[PDB]
Amino acid sequence: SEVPPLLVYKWCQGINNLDKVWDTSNGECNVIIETQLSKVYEKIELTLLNSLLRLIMDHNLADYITAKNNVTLTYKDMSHVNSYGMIRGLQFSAFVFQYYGLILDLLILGPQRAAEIAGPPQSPNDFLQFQDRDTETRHPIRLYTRYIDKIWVFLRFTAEESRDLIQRFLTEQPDPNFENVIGFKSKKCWPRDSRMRLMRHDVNLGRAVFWDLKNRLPRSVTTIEWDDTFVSVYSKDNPNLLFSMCGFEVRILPKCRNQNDEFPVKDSVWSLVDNSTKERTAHAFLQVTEEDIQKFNNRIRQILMSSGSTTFTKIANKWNTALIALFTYYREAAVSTVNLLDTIVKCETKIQTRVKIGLNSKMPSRFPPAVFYTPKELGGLGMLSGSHILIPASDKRWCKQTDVGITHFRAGMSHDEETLIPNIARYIIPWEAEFIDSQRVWTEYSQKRLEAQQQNRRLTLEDLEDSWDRGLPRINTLFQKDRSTLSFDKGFRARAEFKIYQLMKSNPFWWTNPRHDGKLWNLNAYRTDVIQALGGVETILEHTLFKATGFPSWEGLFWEKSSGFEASMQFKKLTNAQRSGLNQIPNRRFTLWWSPTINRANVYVGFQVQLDLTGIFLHGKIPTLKISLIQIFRAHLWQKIHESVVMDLCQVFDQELEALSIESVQKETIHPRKSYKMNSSCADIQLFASHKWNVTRPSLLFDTKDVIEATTTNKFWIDVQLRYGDYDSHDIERYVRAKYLDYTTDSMSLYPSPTGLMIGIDLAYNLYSAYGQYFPGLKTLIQQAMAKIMKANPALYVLRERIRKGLQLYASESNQEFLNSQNYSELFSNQTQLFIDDTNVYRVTIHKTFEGNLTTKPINGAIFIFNPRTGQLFLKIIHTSVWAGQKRLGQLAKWKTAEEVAALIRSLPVEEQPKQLIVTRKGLLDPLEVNLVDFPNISIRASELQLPFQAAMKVEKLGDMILRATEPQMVLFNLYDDWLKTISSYTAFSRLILILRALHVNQDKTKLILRPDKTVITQDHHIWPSLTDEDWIKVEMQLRDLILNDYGKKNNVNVASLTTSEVRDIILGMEISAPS
Amino acid sequence: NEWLDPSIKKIEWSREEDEKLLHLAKLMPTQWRTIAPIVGRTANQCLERYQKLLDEAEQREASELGLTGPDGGETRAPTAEDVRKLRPGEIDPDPETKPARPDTIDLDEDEKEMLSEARARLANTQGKKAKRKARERQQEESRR
Amino acid sequence: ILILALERLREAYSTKGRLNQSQREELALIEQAYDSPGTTLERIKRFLLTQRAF
Amino acid sequence: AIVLDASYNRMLAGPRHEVKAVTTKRGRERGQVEANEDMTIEDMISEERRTRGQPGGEGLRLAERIAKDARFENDLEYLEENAEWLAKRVHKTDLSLKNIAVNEYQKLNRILETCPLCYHEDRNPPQNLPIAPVISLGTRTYLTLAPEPEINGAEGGAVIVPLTHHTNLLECDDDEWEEIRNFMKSLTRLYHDQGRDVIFYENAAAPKRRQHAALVAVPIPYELGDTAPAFFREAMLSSDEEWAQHRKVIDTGKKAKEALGRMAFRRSIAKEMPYFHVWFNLDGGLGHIVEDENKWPKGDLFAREVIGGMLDAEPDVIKKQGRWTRSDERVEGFKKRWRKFDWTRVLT
RNA sequence: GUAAAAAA
Ligand SMILES: [Zn+2]
Repeated sequence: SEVPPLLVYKWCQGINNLDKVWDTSNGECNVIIETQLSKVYEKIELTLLNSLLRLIMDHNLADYITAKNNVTLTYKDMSHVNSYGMIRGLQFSAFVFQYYGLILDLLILGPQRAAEIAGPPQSPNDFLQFQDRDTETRHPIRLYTRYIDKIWVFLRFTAEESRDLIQRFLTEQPDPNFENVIGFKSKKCWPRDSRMRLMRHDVNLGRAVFWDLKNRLPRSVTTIEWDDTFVSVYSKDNPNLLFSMCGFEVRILPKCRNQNDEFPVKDSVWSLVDNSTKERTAHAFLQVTEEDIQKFNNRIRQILMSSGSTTFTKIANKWNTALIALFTYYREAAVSTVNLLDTIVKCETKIQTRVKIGLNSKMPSRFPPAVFYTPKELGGLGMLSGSHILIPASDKRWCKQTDVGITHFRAGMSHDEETLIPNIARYIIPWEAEFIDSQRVWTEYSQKRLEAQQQNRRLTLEDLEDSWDRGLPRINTLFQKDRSTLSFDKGFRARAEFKIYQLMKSNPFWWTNPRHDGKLWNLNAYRTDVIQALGGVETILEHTLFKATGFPSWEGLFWEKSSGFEASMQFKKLTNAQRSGLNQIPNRRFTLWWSPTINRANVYVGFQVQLDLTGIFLHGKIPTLKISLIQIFRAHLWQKIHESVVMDLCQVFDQELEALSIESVQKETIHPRKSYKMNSSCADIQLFASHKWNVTRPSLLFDTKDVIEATTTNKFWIDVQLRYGDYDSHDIERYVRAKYLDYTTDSMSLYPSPTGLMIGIDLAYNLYSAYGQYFPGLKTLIQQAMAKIMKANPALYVLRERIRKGLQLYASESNQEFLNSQNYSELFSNQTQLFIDDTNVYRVTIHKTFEGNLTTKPINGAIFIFNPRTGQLFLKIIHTSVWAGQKRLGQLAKWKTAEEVAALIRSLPVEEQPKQLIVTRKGLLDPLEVNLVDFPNISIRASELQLPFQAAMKVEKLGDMILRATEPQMVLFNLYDDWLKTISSYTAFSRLILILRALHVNQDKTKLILRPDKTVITQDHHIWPSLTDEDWIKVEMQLRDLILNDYGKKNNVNVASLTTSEVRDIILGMEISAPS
Repeated sequence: NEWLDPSIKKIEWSREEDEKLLHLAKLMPTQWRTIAPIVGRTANQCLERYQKLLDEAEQREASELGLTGPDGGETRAPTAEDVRKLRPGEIDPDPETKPARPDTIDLDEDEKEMLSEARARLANTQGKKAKRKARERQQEESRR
Repeated sequence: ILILALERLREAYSTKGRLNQSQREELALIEQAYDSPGTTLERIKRFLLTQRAF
Repeated sequence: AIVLDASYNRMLAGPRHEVKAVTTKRGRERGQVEANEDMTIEDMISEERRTRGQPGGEGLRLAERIAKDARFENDLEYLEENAEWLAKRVHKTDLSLKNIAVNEYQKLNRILETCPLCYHEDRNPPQNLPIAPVISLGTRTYLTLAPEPEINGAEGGAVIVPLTHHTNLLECDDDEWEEIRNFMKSLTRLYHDQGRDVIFYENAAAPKRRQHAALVAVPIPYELGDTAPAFFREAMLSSDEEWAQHRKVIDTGKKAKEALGRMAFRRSIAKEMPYFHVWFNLDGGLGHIVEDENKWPKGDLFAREVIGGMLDAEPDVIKKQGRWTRSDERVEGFKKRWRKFDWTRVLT
């Protein structure tokens, strides 16, 4: 029925609700004796156990159980037969011991008092209640409980009974020399005034009650030991009542004994109410026992000792389980106990130290609480906290690069409050609130079900929404999967208590059952507040390597699971050290992801080193980071990035001599390692002026205040400086200004000229900035050029792909930017782009047999290829003869389409090979991409636009020749007719999209609008009828409002509410959310 | 432990052994791992003999009462060992206590490989360094 | 009752990376008991009636 | 040997410009390769293009390097001192790479032949039809029944399955998904005329088994049709790793209501991850990334357990996995019940 | 394959 905290709570309530329990007017005393039955399992006699089990059950079952206890135990080369004592590792051992302990309970209580405490058989008592008050007060033993082999007895003695009992005890064992106090037991965890120095009478009564119970038990079966026993006496002199139960130190103080008029209200004290007069008659103070503080410390010790060799994430998960089980078990007692909180702080420090040593053998000054406590979705370890960790605003700083430039924010600088990592002690509800809330939520749910069946409707989530994570057990447990087997599952708490004898793996959640109690905690609020206290996702991803990987949004980021090298590779027969390294590969993933915030001088103070072939400064030895960075910048990728950037900029300069009046552009090639030389620099690009230019003052690229100096100049340089910025230093504007000033005012640097501009690129954060002089044209030209470069450079594409493969990240279809409105406008640049469509290729039609069955008979298709810059339409006609005799037909349709597209690119000459390809289907990317491995300068992307090449097939002549095709064919058509000569390619493409979507939405009205007069004739080598400009725009408007009306009648949306851009989006093929 | 140890008596039980077995099974009930060293047989031997003695006395009680007719019909109730005779699709729980099954004329391939590997493993005595030293002694002899 | 028992043994196997021979055969016995619950019940009751040495 | 193109091994695609023949005698005769550390735009881009989609990935490649290293100590001093040689990748010989290709061919051929839902035009009738008896067949998907035994109270369940033997309905195509939506609409209308609500689910929880990706339609009565998100929420919150890498429940219905339209499911989950998804609407529902292969139930046991828990059922009927048959009387009965709503019929 | 002229 109850969790052990609820058992402790009920024991406090039963003590408080006994008759006159705090009354000490007539000299009556109260005794709690807790003790342990010593060596019970060891001293069980198997013949006697067979007799007692034969009493309660079938003799075959009893004989099975005792024969099962008589076995041979082996450990390595040792063996013996167990012939005396029970085996606690059998599955039914908890049952057998609870029955045996019940017989021992009968021995301790006596049959009559046991019958009174248990109540009549037909109407048994509730726990710690009696039938009536005289039955309660008949006998000195008021409360009894046994928890496996721990027993607690609450006795109430009158003065006469106490005198008789102490008289008999001192008659048997006489000792006047005042060592019963110097040998007694008391609680050293409570205050001294919560206790006191002891007294002769109370001490004699305690040892005398212990003596009486020990006289009740026969030593051959079991005894109770004074070193196992704690006794507390509440008298007129000691107004306190002490006991421990299942981890909780409990001190009860009556309100009639408290010495203060008012009470400091605590969230950590139980207020024991009388169940008759209904006022709070006592206080219960709870602490955690030092034995349990030691148990938690040993559990963290076990984690560390077995976890020198495993991952940071498994270490964090084990810490999380330990901490959440500790706090959700103890709750108020945990925050009351001062030694437990110090232990938690020390253990959290040890866990983070383990992660630090596994990252680098030398201790740092400061890792961020960001890297430790960021949730696992953002690549953090996801640790919980039971301490108070300061989050500095130096960690909360973050910047952002937009087309305007760089924006800097210091989150937290709204307030002077210390942002802290939150505490699950604040996020978990106390036990008293849990019990009251459990009562009210189950009454509420029963009533809500009553009105639901009254009005004869459905229960809704809005009904069962407020009462969701509440109760003991939970409404959640009403909604879990199995419930019949749960009705038949009995004894699960005792079963777990004995599961320690069957399994090596200790359960920190031994006390609760998710199948029965349900999950008694929730950390959604904790995780949101952890993100907000860390400073937001943007601040966290400023700490991480999210900028360098080139992903749009942190939503839709998925981390691939990487642990299965145990099953995958142990067939190689690895060494202990080898499989430890394989177990710690997830650590290279974590280290690479959190790399910008780790190797910082402020973190690892010391003599920095420099990574070979790069310009990365390494602060301390982080070997997994070094290995990953070598795998990324292998094959001289740093210098090759510098070379590709210089080549692209010189290509832009070569195409813009006439625009900037540049006589010639020079490409210096004397220094191949100046890119990752960081002491000084030479120049990369040289500009020779055809005419004397007036340049501006030295300023940043995005500065709008140009002060053109009167100094005339003729010779210029452009210097590209690469960078791998850490989190402390990734301000590329400040870096470029400082390095430019130093490299110009320092004489070991030899620029070839006295005018120039320096562009610097931060690779770790995907940033760039420039500083220097400007003659007119530089700011706009370099802006467009560098935007296109860092969105388009293939060396940077290789770098981004390598970082993605080394993090093993995947993304949802908020993926790399497909075709949209912006790149829809950007089709019509100088680059040769080309659409590939394949949805019309593999066509199958349903044919009805003479049996009535359906056959998916294939017909011919056509690979569609469309150059929009020239309005060219290649068609590749594929036949049923090709489709014959193949399995996995759609898959090999995609693979064939890739094969013949690659064949056409092979047949194409170098001057006519396309720069960029756009595929309509997103499934074509892998086959086309691997067949264009041979042509990697081709950039292949996908389209989010659903263009109507279905309607292009639906054109009459093309469909007719596809139907009349017998062999494969390859033909070429024109789609712009003469609109290339009449109008712009932009307007021609817009008209083409309009007419093709009109043919998509209908055919009869489309062709009627295209041919409203029979005088208009479509000639041979043109596909569309010849019209004038006014006739063409009239047909355009007619098809536009036809498509708009069809969309309106299909989606029940008014036509007039759509803007021009929205109408363009329906015309293109996009989907827009409803404006209402 | 249950069959091949040379201290295991597989001869028929004497009358003193039977009296000791019944007397101890009355004293320490169903405790066969305890009973077996005192009797002197294995626990499975003691248990199987004890149930055989009980079934024999049951059959002699039935024969003395004469509930059944002539011993030439099919009206006899099956024995305890007959009920314990395996179902189609029932596993023996104590094949280590059952005696050994003789080799067939044609062995199967697992058994030929088992015999070959037994011979090789019994013959082998050396470790890897000792084997390399013998190999390099021969190679140095030939090189010289 | 049997499904509860087998679920308890399987969750004793729940978080296990490397399995030894007895662990793999106990998983196999559990899935055989899942596939043939009646046969397992007859075998269990036969063991409870008959076996006294383990 | 027998075609074996890049589609069958993506590393069988043109020249390998990342490799370099080893100068030693064993590098001549065995055929080891090494790293081509002087490589360009072309070479690097071709390498990444060929090596996306590899099982394991860069973690598995570093694992292979460690498994080769016999002097390997799991020690930071060792890792720092041997960082260069450990960082150096390992590239397989073309013989082993062809062994990989022929191994995946044999496994894929066995799976493709044994799969009870594939449809190909190669083998003769009556083997051309799948083991699942086809009822209504669109241009590139079709529909059959759920196998016996079914969950009592949810009888008459269907499966919508494409012709293409995918592993994900995120791998499925746009027109496949459109006529899957049409099948979903038709089944929703059919079950609303039946008086019951319907839910749909995809069990992509074991992508390494390469099952045929099918969308199961389960009909449930009205009140638990209202309370179904609570059951599936509880099961996906309790049935996986407690300290999960991602969010335990991703609400595609909530994203669709915010602004993703139909495209919430297909634009919310990466196609390379193992998942389970349940639709209550036509545009949404909610799903889960399966991160603990041991703790997650095997096969379709998760959805069978949840559906039985709503519709309180015999646990034997729950954990009895369905088995397909070719000739099936209740398939004939469901067809003679289904033929009213069939948009494939009104297309034909 | 890393650490001595019809039986990795
Ligand atoms: Zn299939």
